[PDB]
Amino acid sequence: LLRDEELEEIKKETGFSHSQITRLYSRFTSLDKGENGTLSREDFQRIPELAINPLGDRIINAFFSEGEDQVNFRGFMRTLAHFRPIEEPLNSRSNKLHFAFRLYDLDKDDKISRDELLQVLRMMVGVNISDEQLGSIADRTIQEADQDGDSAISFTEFVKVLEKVDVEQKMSIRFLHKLAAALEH
Ligand SMILES: [Ca+2]
Ligand SMILES: [Ca+2]
Repeated sequence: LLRDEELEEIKKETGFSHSQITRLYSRFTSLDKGENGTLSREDFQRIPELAINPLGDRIINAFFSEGEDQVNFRGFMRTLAHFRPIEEPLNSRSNKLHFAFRLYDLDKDDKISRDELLQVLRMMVGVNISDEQLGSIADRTIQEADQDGDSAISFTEFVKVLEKVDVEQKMSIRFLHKLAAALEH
């Protein structure tokens, strides 16, 4: 059972209401198959909405900090705070875009390489996008973001290229809004 001081601190750290947090704890609780107060990666497969998504494994893996194979409710709620609709909080443009950047930056060297970009594109596009056109999408996308000529995208570049775009209305970002709502509801 979630203690009230725990609930008040989450509320302040994350921006979820008392009510939202209570609902998410119950979802946390139903997902905890080992009844040990934490979730493993495999536990996240019982969120089929997440798991079936093309970036599912990546989104899930992102709940786990380096070295750790179990996430607690606090860790869980902190990650979800990145997914909240805007309305520096954890759902700020920067924090939210950093979560997204992290989906692409598989080796965590803080740059998206051409290959890393290709791997996400291959996961997301439809049946009729050719390997050739994949190369051109990856190259143009790098071209548009790259301002220091390393042919890789840094976080600043990733953010810059979206500086005057409404991130909040992007489909992938709206997935995250939807996910957080469905976990709660
Ligand atoms: Ca990288
Ligand atoms: Ca660059």
